[PDB]
Amino acid sequence: LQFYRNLGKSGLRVSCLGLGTWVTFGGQITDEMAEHLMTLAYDNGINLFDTAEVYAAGKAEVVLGNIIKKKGWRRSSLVITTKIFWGGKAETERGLSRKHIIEGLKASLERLQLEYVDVVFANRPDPNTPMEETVRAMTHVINQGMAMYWGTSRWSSMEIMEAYSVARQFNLIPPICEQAEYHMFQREKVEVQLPELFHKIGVGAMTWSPLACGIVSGKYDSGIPPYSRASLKGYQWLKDKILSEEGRRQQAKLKELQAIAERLGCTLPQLAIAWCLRNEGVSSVLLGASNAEQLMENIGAIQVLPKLSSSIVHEIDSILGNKPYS
Amino acid sequence: LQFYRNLGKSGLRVSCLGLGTWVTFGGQITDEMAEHLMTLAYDNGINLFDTAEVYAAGKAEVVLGNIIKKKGWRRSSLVITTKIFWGGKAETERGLSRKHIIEGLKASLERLQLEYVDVVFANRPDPNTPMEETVRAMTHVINQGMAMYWGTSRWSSMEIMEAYSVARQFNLIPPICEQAEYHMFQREKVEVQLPELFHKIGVGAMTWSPLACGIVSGKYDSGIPPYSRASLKGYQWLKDKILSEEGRRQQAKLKELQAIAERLGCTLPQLAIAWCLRNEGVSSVLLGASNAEQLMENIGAIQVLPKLSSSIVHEIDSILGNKPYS
Amino acid sequence: LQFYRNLGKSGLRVSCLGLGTWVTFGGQITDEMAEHLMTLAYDNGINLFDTAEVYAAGKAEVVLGNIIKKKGWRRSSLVITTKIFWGGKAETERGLSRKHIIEGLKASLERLQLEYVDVVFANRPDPNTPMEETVRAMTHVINQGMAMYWGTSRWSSMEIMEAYSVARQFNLIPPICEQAEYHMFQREKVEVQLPELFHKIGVGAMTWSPLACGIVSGKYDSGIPPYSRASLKGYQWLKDKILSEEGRRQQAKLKELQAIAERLGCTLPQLAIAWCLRNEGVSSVLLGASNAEQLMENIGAIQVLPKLSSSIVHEIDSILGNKPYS
Amino acid sequence: HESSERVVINISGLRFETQLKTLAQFPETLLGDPKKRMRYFDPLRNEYFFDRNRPSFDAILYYYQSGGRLRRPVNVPLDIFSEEIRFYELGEEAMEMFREDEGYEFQRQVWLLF
Ligand SMILES: NC(=O)c1ccc[n+]([C@@H]2O[C@H](COP(=O)([O-])OP(=O)(O)OC[C@H]3O[C@@H](n4cnc5c(N)ncnc54)[C@H](OP(=O)(O)O)[C@@H]3O)[C@@H](O)[C@H]2O)c1
Ligand SMILES: NC(=O)c1ccc[n+]([C@@H]2O[C@H](COP(=O)([O-])OP(=O)(O)OC[C@H]3O[C@@H](n4cnc5c(N)ncnc54)[C@H](OP(=O)(O)O)[C@@H]3O)[C@@H](O)[C@H]2O)c1
Ligand SMILES: NC(=O)c1ccc[n+]([C@@H]2O[C@H](COP(=O)([O-])OP(=O)(O)OC[C@H]3O[C@@H](n4cnc5c(N)ncnc54)[C@H](OP(=O)(O)O)[C@@H]3O)[C@@H](O)[C@H]2O)c1
Repeated sequence: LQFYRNLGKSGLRVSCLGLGTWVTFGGQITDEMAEHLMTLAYDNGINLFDTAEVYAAGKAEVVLGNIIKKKGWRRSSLVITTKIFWGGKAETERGLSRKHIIEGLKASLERLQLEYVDVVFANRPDPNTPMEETVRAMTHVINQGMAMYWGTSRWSSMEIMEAYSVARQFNLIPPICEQAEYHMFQREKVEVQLPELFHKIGVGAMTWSPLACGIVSGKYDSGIPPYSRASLKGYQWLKDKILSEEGRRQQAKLKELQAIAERLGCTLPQLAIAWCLRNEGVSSVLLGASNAEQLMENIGAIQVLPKLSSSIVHEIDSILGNKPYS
Repeated sequence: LQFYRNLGKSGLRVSCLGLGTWVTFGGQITDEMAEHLMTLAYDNGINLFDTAEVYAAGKAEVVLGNIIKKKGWRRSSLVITTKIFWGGKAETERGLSRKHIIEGLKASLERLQLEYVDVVFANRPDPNTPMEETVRAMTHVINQGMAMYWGTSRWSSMEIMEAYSVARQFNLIPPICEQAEYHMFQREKVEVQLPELFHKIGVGAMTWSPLACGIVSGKYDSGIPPYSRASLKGYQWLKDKILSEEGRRQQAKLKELQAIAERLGCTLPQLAIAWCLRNEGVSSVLLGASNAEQLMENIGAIQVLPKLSSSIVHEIDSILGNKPYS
Repeated sequence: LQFYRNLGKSGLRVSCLGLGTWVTFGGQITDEMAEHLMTLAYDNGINLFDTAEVYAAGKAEVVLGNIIKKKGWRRSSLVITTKIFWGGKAETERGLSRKHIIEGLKASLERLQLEYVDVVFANRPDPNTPMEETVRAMTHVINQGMAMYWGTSRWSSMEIMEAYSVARQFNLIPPICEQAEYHMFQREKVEVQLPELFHKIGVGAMTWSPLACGIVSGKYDSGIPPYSRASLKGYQWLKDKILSEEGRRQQAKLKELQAIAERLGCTLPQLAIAWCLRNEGVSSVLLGASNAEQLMENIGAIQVLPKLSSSIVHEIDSILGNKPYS
Repeated sequence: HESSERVVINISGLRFETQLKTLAQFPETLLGDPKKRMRYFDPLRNEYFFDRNRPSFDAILYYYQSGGRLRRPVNVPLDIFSEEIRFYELGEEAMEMFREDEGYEFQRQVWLLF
């Protein structure tokens, strides 16, 4: 119902849908296509756009940076996020040390051609860097004007809470967001771990991959279509899990979920995305698209969100049978 | 008696009268008139000048910025304030989040052509942004050299006290001022709520609209004069309250207050302004004027302030009958 | 076994070997030789490079700064350290005051042609400057972006712990490293004093002079070879200790240690360097070299480190007879 | 959940500090159940606040630290300390031990008079 919503218990207002740049920007799709995909999202009210320094070895932030500069959109009207962890072959170019957090974020801002990102994420937990060093570094870049907020990604709820403690301990800035994978076949974290942190310390969730890299779309019940993500170089790992034992088992359950999509007058990608936004602890879902027909179809998941009854939600939890034990 | 006075319990010395820019600058009056009005106020000892990013959609700060640059006045001799809340159509361009407080104040400084404002206000309370985020953002812009002090506007005394708590909690900078409406027909806040905060935490009051947008001047007992504020586009709301049931009731009470003005050898606008400065908790009153004859008349309220006896103050509280129950 | 290792309990990853610039850069060896020595170290995985404002009266940081600029190495791939204490003849140009820490580090960054060093050290304890002033100054340059971390050098464990206390006392940044002399003839500090701080507050040790300025290499059992360090101007102090009473006594013990080198299929410099890295509290050993044959020989000490058995370690502690009483 | 994570409990200004594994020992109590105690959490200070009696909480926290020892302090009234045990919801099996340690138709009608 309500389109925009706060990113956790903070003042940053993001749209419930966001456009990511993994795989697509600077790799799968042309720059002319990326501009068209972003202009559609921006003209439809989406303000949240996600990227990382590891996507396309920096070419994704470059493509994203040129679209923003070309279209001339107001920086105040955009919510740009970036993730820092993998920044080069060298030893000191990876992790969450104060050296790479500052160097990596500065390098991303150069490619993005932006003075600051709205949120800077830790793309994964770094067991080599002490929590105090990471929190001080994240607070430092915020106070230096390179970022407005900072969040975590792939951190356990025990680690997110620790960063909140170290922040309160040394009068620093706690994290406000957590990027966790969340779709119909990955539910243990957002539905069990995170909601306790959303009510306790107010950390919101910005979930990624709502269609399991396109698996939920049902385009794989026959095989691996050409030009799809599974057919791409570097994504043999995805093709393995699709044609594996569990892969065919998931495709069978999508056939039943398809009937729920037709009954609700929508597609299956729209049902899966609307299924993610059904939680109050989910501040936004990051979409992915390689063509304009996919994007504006996935934007239509907002229509399906009111049509989600607890009877339907219970109906889907029976087809999947993966309801996490609370 | 004493012209200049401290802004609350702080070291910033403001004149008891200040010139605002709502309605007039960049809208009702020409830029050549605005320059003349400001030069009169500055040449008469007024150092406090008020504006906001919402007035004339940014044109008020532009006009104000050009007068200061043209006349070549010493920045050290001016006290420039600005208010931040409404900054554009977009979702992330409104409120008191760290994103808009920094972006909105930076944009105001660009239009003002100034490196910093002396005070930055929160034009209204923002129920979407946590208090800790707003206080950190206000402290951040102060430590970054974009502002000297920060205050609140339209906040309840419970919210102002909370910002003071969160400031002391995280070793941040508390607010020093509160802009509240205060005239003969709006008295519940400055005369009851605020004086407790002025003695406890020393938050001063910088009251606005001392003549109820010109109603107290008595120019409406016949009708809506041409070229006045009530006849302006976008101010039908004011014309409604003037010709309403209470509107004629207020005009009747001004007839009695007029006799007090003649008895004191002054006008009615001067009596109403001097009536506001009668409190120690009121650090300054923000004036408004569309011509030079109004301004230098309103400046004459300083003469009426010594002539205010407690017998006269009690006499006015009987005509209004709105003495707030302490 | 494991090449790179954390600098103490911090996130900065340094190689176990580092190339220093004392004596050599800007003094003993030509700039063309210094470039060749550094390119060999960098091409072999060494990222840690050490210098000071006192080495060659600033010419060492200049030579080091030109190599980094010429080769075009990524700043994110380098770990540059500098030490601040001796900065000129004047009275205010020495010590650990806030004046010289800021002025001295700024001057080093100018010669280094770098925006920041990864670590800034206090080259020696300053009994004239209060600990609170030094810690605030070290925290200040870190927060100003002139340095990433700061450490101590030649400080006693009682002083290092005090800096950690004053840091926790005033919410500042504690030190992460300590540069202490450590070779087969100087062992009381790294083997007794420091390991308590490495487990308590996690301060790592970056040891310097692993060959006693070349004494351990065994090139002095006949006399003072030409072009060596002992034959250099300004190093009569070294020539005195070599030909002194204890000097010949140390050369006699090197003859026995030579047999251990041949038994392990390595040289004596390699055995002494690998002997230093045998402690977990030693984060890195700073090498020194005047020719390329010395450097790539000393780099081979990594091969000897696995071949160090506790039987061999006990065998060397018997030849030296200087095992520090724990 | 038994994880050495530290928990700060503030009793009317008196600061208490313990491990989460200590409170998770008794999940049926107030401080032991994450759902019951979250109503008292302060995200600005990372602590749980209670506006209640201060001398009583010494034994309440030690009831978790010792593993079941519930002994009223010598300076806390008996009626006050007993009302604190019911707030923190230590349990009837624990309340009974505290009382033991403290020293504590026609047929039915004719049966009453006699
Ligand atoms: N925090 C992290 O570590 C992390 C990790 C991953 C992603 N992310 C962020 O989250 C975003 C999520 O991306 P995602 O790839 O996971 O998105 P997704 O929704 O899981 O899948 C997107 C992909 O599925 C296919 N697809 C999308 N819409 C479709 C439709 N309507 N019909 C049929 N196929 C469709 C497209 O692939 P093809 O057309 O190529 O088949 C598209 O590239 C990323 O862009 C990134 O910003 C974050
Ligand atoms: N914090 C806030 O939210 C807030 C809100 C409002 C204002 N403010 C600040 O406070 C200032 C107060 O402005 P205000 O409009 O409330 O001032 P006001 O004193 O209430 O009324 C000023 C208006 O009354 C008329 N007027 C002024 N002097 C007169 C005189 N001597 N005789 C007859 N008519 C006279 C003029 O209007 P016409 O000539 O057009 O009739 C003038 O524009 C603003 O400039 C703004 O800076 C702040
Ligand atoms: N914190 C401090 O106060 C402090 C003090 C000193 C040094 N340091 C740092 O630590 C580094 C240590 O330098 P160091 O001079 O002590 O190094 P070292 O290992 O003690 O000796 C290096 C010197 O020994 C000779 N040498 C080196 N390798 C050799 C080999 N394989 N065979 C024969 N001779 C060899 C060379 O001198 P010749 O060829 O000239 O004989 C070379 O200059 C310095 O560069 C400096 O960065 C710090």
